[PDB]
Amino acid sequence: MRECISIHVGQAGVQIGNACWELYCLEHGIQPDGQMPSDKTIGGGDDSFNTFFSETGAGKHVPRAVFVDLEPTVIDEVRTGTYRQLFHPEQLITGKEDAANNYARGHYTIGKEIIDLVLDRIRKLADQCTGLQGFLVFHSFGGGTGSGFTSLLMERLSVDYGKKSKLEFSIYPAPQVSTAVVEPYNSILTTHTTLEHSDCAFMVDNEAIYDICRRNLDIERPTYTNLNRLISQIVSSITASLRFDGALNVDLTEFQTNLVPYPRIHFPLATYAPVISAEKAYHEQLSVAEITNACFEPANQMVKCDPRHGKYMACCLLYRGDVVPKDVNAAIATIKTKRSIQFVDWCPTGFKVGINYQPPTVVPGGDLAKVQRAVCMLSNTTAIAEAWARLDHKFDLMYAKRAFVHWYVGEGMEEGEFSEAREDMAALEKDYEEVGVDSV
Amino acid sequence: MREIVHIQAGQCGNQIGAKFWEVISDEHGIDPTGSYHGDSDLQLERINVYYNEATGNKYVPRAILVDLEPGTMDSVRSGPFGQIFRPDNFVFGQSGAGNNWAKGHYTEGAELVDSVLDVVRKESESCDCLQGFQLTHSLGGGTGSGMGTLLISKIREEYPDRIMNTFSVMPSPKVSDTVVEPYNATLSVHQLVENTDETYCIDNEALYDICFRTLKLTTPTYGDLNHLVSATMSGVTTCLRFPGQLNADLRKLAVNMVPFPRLHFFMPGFAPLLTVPELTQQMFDSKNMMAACDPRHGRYLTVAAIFRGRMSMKEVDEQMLNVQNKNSSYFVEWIPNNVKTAVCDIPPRGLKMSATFIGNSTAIQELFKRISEQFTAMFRRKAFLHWYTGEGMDEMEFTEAESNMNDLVSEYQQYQDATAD
Amino acid sequence: KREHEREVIQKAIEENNNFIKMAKEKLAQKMESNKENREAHLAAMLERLQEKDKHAEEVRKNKELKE
Ligand SMILES: Nc1nc2c(ncn2[C@@H]2O[C@H](COP(=O)(O)OP(=O)(O)OP(=O)(O)O)[C@@H](O)[C@H]2O)c(=O)[nH]1
Ligand SMILES: Nc1nc2c(ncn2[C@@H]2O[C@H](COP(=O)(O)OP(=O)(O)O)[C@@H](O)[C@H]2O)c(=O)[nH]1
Ligand SMILES: CNc1nc(N2CCCc3cc(OC)ccc32)c2cc(F)ccc2n1
Ligand SMILES: [Ca+2]
Ligand SMILES: [Mg+2]
Repeated sequence: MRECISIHVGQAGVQIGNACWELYCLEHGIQPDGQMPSDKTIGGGDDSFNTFFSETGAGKHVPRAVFVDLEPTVIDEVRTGTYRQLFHPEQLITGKEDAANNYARGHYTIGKEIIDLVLDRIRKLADQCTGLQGFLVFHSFGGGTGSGFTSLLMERLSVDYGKKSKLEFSIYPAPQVSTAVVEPYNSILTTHTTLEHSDCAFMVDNEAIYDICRRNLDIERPTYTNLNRLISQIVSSITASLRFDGALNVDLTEFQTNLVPYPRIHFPLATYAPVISAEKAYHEQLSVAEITNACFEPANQMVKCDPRHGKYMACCLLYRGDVVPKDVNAAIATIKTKRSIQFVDWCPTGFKVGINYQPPTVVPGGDLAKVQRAVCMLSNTTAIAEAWARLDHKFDLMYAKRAFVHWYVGEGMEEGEFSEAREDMAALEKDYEEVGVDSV
Repeated sequence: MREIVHIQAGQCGNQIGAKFWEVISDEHGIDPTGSYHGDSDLQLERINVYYNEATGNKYVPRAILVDLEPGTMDSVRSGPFGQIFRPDNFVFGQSGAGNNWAKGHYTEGAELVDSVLDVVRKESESCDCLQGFQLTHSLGGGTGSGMGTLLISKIREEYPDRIMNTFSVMPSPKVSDTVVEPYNATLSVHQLVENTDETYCIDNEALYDICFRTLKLTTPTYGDLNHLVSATMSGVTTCLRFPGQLNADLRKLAVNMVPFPRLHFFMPGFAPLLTVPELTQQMFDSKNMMAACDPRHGRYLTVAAIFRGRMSMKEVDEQMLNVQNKNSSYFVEWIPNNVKTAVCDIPPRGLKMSATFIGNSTAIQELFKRISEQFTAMFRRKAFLHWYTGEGMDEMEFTEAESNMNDLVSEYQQYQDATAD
Repeated sequence: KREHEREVIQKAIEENNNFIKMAKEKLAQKMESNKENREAHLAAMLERLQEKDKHAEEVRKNKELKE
């Protein structure tokens, strides 16, 4: 058992779900009509891929997923796209009016209108589960649905599923792709409203992903389709431990033991290698030690920060493909001597390693080279708090003149929610300082 | 579907509203009958935003034509395309407004108003998801100004949670001699500050100076001016009428452009009147603003730019990044990333690359200061108060609109002066 | 030792519950203060739009004091 339900909220969450579920299918050999020739256990099974897919009696494997958007544009594309056949209609939940980039409309006004329907659909999924593990919530910080509705849903999930695990994949806003001047406000509000209800949240900085595409794939002006296809590879590495079997395979929950030293310090930094173009990958084979080094180059992180000017409280390597531990061990020993890896004084400095032998996949006509081996590093570094400073600074510039705050108050919110959210962020930033200070 | 309900009023209202429907009908592929003879289906994707669908595959503007004199109303259907409109949606008076604002707001417009309201409701209730309304009018012509602002007030009372977007045409002594226009405009503004979400300031002084100086038209016609306005108006709706990276609608524009509910008076810009650097350069140039204001005389609170045509957007990215860099002291520093841009593939008819520029600049106080000066030249004299105080208005009703608009610029100057540190 | 073994499991339940509680209540409180707030705002907008119609009565009644 050990099933995970994925919830995709708002535009960014829904489109990243498209990327992810198309990739999963290609990894597990599922066709766009849900059929899987290799699964001989018809109508069910407890194979690893069943943690993400249920099976109908007719042989269809159906994502344990739910797409929610306050408007129908983005989810109508799913309803008619290549994988329309994968999803039962009840799984695709749209409204009529979106949140108009407003956390308040997402959380209260428009969002109170659909929450019960959503939770009812989520329940219909949980009820198919013989041993449900937790939820995977994909959403943007920036959008009004992404931020306001996500947090409403998170609050409600805590009520209906108690302490049952809620992980986040959160899109952190970047000027290069921003859609709204108000994205810092929505960002602080949802981060505050959710902090108590999330167990582990993997942040993706749109500028980090934008730069990586520009540098390593040279896409002059990458699209959401460019960005999402790279995000899905990192999402696939994190979940590979749940969907695939493996002798050398470490359950993601075992990495969470190491990644969360205190409940509020639950924001791991993801770094992925190799991201290389077909032409630059031709005749050039990247060794276990090469891709492992890449993980400690800050230009390969999902979030822009300098781990070199912060401290590690955890370091994990999730390898997939042609990798054996001897190589891994060699590579780590070299990096240890030749790189700037300072741990806080209260936690051991070892590196936690997992290996899935199934090699990464690329999507047809994608820009990513199909490589023989790949790695995602998950580290808990104080450096990530830089991303909170940047965002917290933008928030402050506008909130000191109360710019745009009337669109939030006219929807029923109070200025006190803003200062209460910001103060939580200020304490979050101080928590990140405290953990790195030495012991006495 | 996201339906805007259109509304033209008064003399200037209906005319600039007509050329609007002509231009977008042509871009969207729709002839004066209401049938679709277009190349790309991109012209229908969002066609329901401005168009009722009628069997026989006929598209009917969701428009409400209004006036207190039937002259303008007759010229409409007689005009090019007059037969694509809904005949029920004409709503004419007879008496007329006679360039009096009190006649449009309180008395003669007050009688015709409930009949217009009836037409609004019929069209509104037919909407899957009502965005709200856009009203074209002028702020000097008695019917457009007074009734327009009354019709706003009434629509807001019944749709308090829909966006009220107006195209308002500003009186310039370079285009109309009629002496009471500083009175009309100032009384309309006192209303526009309180009951609209977004107003594009269409300045006739800026349209006249454009045609005179840039276009070198010695004597320009209301048809030359209104040529500018339709290119403007086609621009600032391109993201409503066509797909895009962003799901543009009238509320998302308000959220992102209006940092304070009162400062919702936008300076529009068009270019050309070319290479991506030139559009960008011109489109930030005071000579391409459709309001008589210099951006380099205030600071931008927020800006939105629409690039129409087929251009390397990576170029547009760097070009728009260039202008803010080289012009940084002209964008408030306390609103980060306050310049957005969208790019559409379909350019208007006749230009291979246009750009349209919407700007919340504190230099708009320039426009309001002009009108506040023409106003007070009369009000200090008490001149013509009888046309209004005879229709039942107090004198304190003129003093109050005058102090309200005075404040609106104090506030524009308060945020131009504000700093981060 | 068994007494303590059941106190720990009772504490975990007690706390898992008090958490589902305070959530449930924090939401309902927020949603209620929000409905009140948003409504107070729309009522304010009308009370003042409607004072505009009472001033359209006073204005028209002054012009009937003209004949
Ligand atoms: N990586 C990635 N980011 C996206 C994508 N789509 C939107 N975003 C980001 O999401 C942020 C805005 O939130 P959205 O998800 O688009 O808005 P929403 O969730 O639909 O909520 P609404 O305001 O009601 O529309 C922007 O900063 C975008 O950068 C996507 O497809 N991929
Ligand atoms: N730009 C422009 N302005 C106009 C036009 N027609 C009228 N105006 C302006 O509007 C004012 C008169 O308003 P008017 O439309 O006559 O009011 P109405 O008679 O009730 O419809 C004058 O100051 C004109 O400058 C037009 O076609 N274009
Ligand atoms: C409906 N008209 C409209 N709206 C826009 N929006 C809505 C979408 C978020 C948004 C954010 C903004 O930050 C300053 C400004 C504007 C806007 C818009 C944006 C453009 F970049 C170009 C043209 C546009 N046209
Ligand atoms: Ca099976
Ligand atoms: Mg949306």
